[PDB]
Amino acid sequence: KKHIYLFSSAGMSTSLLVSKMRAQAEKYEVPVIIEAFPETLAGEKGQNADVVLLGPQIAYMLPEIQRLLPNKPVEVIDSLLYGKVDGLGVLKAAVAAIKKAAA
Repeated sequence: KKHIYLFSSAGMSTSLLVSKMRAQAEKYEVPVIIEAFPETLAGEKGQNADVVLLGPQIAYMLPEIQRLLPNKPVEVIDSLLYGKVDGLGVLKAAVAAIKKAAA
């Protein structure tokens, strides 16, 4: 089971996106664990993630988080997918980042 961790300053919308992603992962039997955390834990919690996703509110922090976790794929969630709360779409982007990372 791969760990997908989302980091954002917007607690509610991120947690709502996480609940929809979990529903989708269950529907299609994707072996993943999805958790949302505040941006302050990106360095502490990120070390255990298989893929690190940043909420669009903290996109400007991408370079810093990449330097903090040089051995993890880190990327920003598409703002439209995020605003629309597209659990399936974001789940797809996360699995993709993992695949593109393992090869």
